[PDB]
Amino acid sequence: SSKMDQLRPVLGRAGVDALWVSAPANVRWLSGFTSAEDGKVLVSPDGATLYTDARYTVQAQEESSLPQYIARPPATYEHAADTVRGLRVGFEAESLTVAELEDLRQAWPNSTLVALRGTLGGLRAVKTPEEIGAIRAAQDLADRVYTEVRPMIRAGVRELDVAVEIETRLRRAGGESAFELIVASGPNGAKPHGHASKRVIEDGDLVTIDMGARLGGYNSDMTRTVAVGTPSAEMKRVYDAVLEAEEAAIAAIRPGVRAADLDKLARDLLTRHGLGEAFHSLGHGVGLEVHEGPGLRGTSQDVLEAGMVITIEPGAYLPGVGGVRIEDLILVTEDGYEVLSHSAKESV
Amino acid sequence: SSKMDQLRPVLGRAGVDALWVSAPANVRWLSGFTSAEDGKVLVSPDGATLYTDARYTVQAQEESSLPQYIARPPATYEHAADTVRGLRVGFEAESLTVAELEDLRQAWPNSTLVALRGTLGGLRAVKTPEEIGAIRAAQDLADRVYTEVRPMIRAGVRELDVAVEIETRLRRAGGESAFELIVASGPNGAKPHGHASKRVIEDGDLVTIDMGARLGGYNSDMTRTVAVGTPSAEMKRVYDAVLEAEEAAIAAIRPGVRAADLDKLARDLLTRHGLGEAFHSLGHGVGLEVHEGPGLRGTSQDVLEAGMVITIEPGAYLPGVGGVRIEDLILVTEDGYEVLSHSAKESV
Ligand SMILES: [Zn+2]
Ligand SMILES: [Zn+2]
Ligand SMILES: [Zn+2]
Ligand SMILES: [Zn+2]
Repeated sequence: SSKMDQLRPVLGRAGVDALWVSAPANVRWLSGFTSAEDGKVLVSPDGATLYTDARYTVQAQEESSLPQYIARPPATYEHAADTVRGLRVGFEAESLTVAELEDLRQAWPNSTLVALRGTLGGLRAVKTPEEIGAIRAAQDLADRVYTEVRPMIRAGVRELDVAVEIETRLRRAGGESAFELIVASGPNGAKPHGHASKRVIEDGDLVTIDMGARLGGYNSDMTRTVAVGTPSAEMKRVYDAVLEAEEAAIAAIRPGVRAADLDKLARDLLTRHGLGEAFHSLGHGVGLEVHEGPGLRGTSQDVLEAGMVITIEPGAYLPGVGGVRIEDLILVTEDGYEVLSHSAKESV
Repeated sequence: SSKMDQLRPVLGRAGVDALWVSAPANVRWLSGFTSAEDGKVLVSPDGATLYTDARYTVQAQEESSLPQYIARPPATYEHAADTVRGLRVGFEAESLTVAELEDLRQAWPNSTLVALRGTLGGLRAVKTPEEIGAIRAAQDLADRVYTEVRPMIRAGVRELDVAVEIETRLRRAGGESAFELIVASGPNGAKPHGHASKRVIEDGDLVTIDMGARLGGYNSDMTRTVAVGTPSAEMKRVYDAVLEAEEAAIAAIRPGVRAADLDKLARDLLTRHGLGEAFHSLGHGVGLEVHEGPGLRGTSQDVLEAGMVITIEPGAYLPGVGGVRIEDLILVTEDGYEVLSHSAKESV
């Protein structure tokens, strides 16, 4: 199935005739345009057009699989107006600002603007072989940088300096850090989104490193926890249980498995090991964004299929004491899975 | 004048009784909360309240000058509903997503939601002595890092590696790069927003370095152009004219000067030196955001006053050949100006 043929049935079930595409990830997904913050796409009964300005004329001609209309707003959607006369036009209500919607409403007085909220969640969940290649390249960069920086994670080093070393190397390679880096040591490990602080790593700490590369527009995401010196018996028990949970959830990945059931497997296991209040979401899709569909929460209705790329990231957090998360990036295959993130997972 | 007493007359002239504050910069400006992406503020006839969730209970108690209501959405604006019954409630239409507006409309069925578009532009233009202190600290960091990295800007070095060296040092100091770094060498100097590429700097190039630090939530912004070796006679003429324009526009800064008239001074001067098609905006306010009010375009109606912090950044760009921009960060004083960015401006 082409990407447009994935989208149009969704729009039909949403009760709209057209879609104004404003989320940069979906502009790029549909058209191939890589400066998508400055493009928009109109999907309509007449076909699909990329709108961008004359700074991008050559780039858009080289990249876009869609015909182009070159202008700045508001000429872009005034030119579009004829195409959407009398139509129900969906828009991405979680992306579009009210001011932008007002502009469209003024431009399209004979259309009905229809808010789509979660409607396109998971639109991009199944990746093509080309997209998987770009995700592999990003994760391979992240693994290389993690391997290079790992020896530097020792007593006396600040969390922040570890983060600087990772960022430095990702940038020099032509990528960048995919999200604000987490290097969470000692009691900072109890913070699931504890961005690298000035705390000095000390003997006896666990250190949680959550990192990804964005490279060529595609993202990776992994987490490792390592010991500096000898951790407490309690923190070793926590680490072992989190690793056990991660390995069990990964081992259930296959087409047709329910995301919510993966979450249940991990929470039952953590509960069995005394951490039934310590762990939230088990993971998320990764692609043009770090966090995208599917979602691995207990309430999720998502169902995995081959070609999706997700994370599995159980964690347990003891406030004031410590915490552990271990996370891998997984490709769903036709009869199981492939782990894309290859950095070592150590004993503690 | 307190910040709230700057805001309320604006709201009165906008025809609203209250304001739902969603832009992180304005949440922080009004309340002092530093994790403002996860706070919101309701300004109303009853006073003003910061809304944030229980992850931030202690932080918000320590930081906020405003009473707090602790909950997640949608409890936050359902709790707010009683306060806005029968009122015209403004919201920030350039910040708020349509989905967020729909949520407010459902929560506040007996209020009238009123879109404010450019209404709050320049709300934060006049800085307090405390805010000026934070901007000085950010620019002082940027100047230190620029001085450290300057010798590394030589033939054989990639644009990207210069950017990495700046970023590395800003991060290790506890700040970060304020915006995607521009290191634009040779023909890349014709690109006003040419992010640092893999191009190798060579003898005979000019190199334009546009950088800022974000530190403690406040931003800086400057640009220097330097010669590596001997530039062409033409590129030297361009450099000298841009410096002349920057120094003339800066010298006109004072309370009461019109932003548009500063722009005219710079464009007339560039025109007199043969660059009347080569140069756009002359500059912008800087504070909690890199680009904020006032605006120094030919159409601007802004009028400078003491305590504003702006940039002056004339440039001339020759596609396929080269380009020059020179930019300084300026405090408006009671009878003139003070240049906050102190890095050397060199001859070429
Ligand atoms: Zn993740
Ligand atoms: Zn992660
Ligand atoms: Zn600037
Ligand atoms: Zn600048």
